[PDB]
Amino acid sequence: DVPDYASL
Amino acid sequence: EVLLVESGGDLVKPGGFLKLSCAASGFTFSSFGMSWVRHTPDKRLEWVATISNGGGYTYYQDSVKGRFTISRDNAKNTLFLEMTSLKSEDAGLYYCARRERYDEKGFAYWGRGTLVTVSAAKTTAPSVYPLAPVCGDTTGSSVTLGCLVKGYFPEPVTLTWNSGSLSSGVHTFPAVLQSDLYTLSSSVTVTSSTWPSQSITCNVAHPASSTKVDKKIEPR
Amino acid sequence: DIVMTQSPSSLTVTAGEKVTMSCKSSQSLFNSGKRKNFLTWYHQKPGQPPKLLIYWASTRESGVPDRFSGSGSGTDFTLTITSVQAEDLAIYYCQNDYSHPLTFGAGTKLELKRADAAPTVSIFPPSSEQLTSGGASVVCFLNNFYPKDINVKWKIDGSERQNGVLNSWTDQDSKDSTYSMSSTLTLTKDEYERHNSYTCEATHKTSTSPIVKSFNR
Repeated sequence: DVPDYASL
Repeated sequence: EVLLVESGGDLVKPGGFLKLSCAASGFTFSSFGMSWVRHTPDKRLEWVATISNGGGYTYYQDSVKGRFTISRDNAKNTLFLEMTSLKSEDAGLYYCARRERYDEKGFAYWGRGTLVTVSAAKTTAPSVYPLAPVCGDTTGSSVTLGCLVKGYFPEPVTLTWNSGSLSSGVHTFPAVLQSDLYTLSSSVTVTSSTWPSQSITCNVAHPASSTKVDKKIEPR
Repeated sequence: DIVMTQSPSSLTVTAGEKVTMSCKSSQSLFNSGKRKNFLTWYHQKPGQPPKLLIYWASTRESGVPDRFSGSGSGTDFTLTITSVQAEDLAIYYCQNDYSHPLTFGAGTKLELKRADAAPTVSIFPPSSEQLTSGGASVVCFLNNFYPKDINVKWKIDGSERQNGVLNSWTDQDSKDSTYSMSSTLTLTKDEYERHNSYTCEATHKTSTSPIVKSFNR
């Protein structure tokens, strides 16, 4: 599971 | 090829709930995050929610947070959005779009859309009114007639003139909603040689309430 | 939120023209980890989903024609179509994809230029059908005109009428690029029954005076 690149 | 196919949109009364589905073919579903983007009646696009590829990070548009919930079932290649306490401002066409995990480039894969409508209105069947003139533009070359479909719910109606025969010089203006009811209007412009000799009929089927009405544009 | 501003709202174009449309974002979209500005241009044609055109402010997706160019940095990003062709007419949206929430601009709509054309105004009494069922909608269609801008005024026995008016406008027709609109004024059998002379008055570019259309009863 990986975060969204837009989750800054 | 990548495919995303939405299901679940329907007419919901405000406050209720609906649950949408999107079905992913032609990629390793499991490797990619997914989002639901909404297309409002006012034509605006709105991001609604994102879920990461494993399911343990879920991002929500602040107006949706609390009420909607995005799930996915990596086993059945399906993404979901359970939606509760639907405000009228939630109606729209909902698109699942793939999230570009490796390319970080935006929404390159979109689905087709499922339409969510939210209103407490009741299914009302239209009144089709024939709109015939007083005189053509000086009894001249053409005569423009119209048909008025007042007060129906829900959308749509299909209006044709003379069963489908007459398709040139028609204008069907979009429907406008006014206190739970719609109104639509269509014009047809035919040469004065045609009407009244030829009967021009306006036919309106409102599938949603089992209404098929046919109106002859009668002068007298 | 990053607020994305797309000016203008509409662009009138003819094919082979160079067009340019703006997108401003309230915060820079520069993602320091990829060194890219995270802005994506999309366009959408009626019925269809958006289609991704340029991402990272200037990189062109594959399959997107050579004519789309994107550029800018920080807060001002712009899209250019150097030889707009007729199949480019759609609404163009820019999107922040740098940080959550993802925000889309309002859209810039492309429309085609053609010659001015003034409206064929036509007015209609209530139908008996209607007039029996308690109400009266006097309809007035104003068809096939260009530009988009038309203004329509109702007047019952010489005075202007505000309320009771529902208007609806077509989008630019594909055959001839001309708009149309209906204005319908609803009143009661009774309210209509105590007045004569109904007028529908259009005011359009192509004229200094109103196109006035009336009926008496």
